[PDB]
Amino acid sequence: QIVERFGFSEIMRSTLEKDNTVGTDEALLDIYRKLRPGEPPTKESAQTL
Amino acid sequence: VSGAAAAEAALMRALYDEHAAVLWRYALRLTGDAAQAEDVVQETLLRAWQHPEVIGDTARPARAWLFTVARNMIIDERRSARFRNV
DNA sequence: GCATCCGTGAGTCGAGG
DNA sequence: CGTGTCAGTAGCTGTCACGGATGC
RNA sequence: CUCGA
Repeated sequence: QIVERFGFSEIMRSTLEKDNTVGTDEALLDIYRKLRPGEPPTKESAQTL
Repeated sequence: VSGAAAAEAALMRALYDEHAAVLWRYALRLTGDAAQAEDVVQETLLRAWQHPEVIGDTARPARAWLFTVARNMIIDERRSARFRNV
């Protein structure tokens, strides 16, 4: 669905390609460890904040 | 044996990795001084090590006992010595 | 081997708060 | 003194030129 | 904070 919405631009195709991690429960923990470091990252502790 | 004394050190390092960063945030709101929150965390986990009853039951939340020890430490700081000088 | 980022500097004097 | 169910900053970027150590 | 040259 991301390619469906931002497909008309090549700068967004290069963004999803150069991306490091993929997954709904993966980038949610990636945000958790950069926002609230030092804490155990749970799929629902990041879903909460 | 020597591994029994090292299992106690790996147990303290375990509760550090699950409660220290969350306890620092709690003391940070009650004091507003980050350098003071670090002092409350060290003193709270030091009393956890001195009380094996809190580290015994893992089925019981040790986090709640920490927030209460830190709360009582912060209000004691808020008495006479802070009153005049701060 | 080079783009990044850190740390440095940014008029003088005076009045009352 | 003892402490024990959720219990989680404010604030904020509306500076910039410039040089060189720091770093992928 | 605000003002004077």
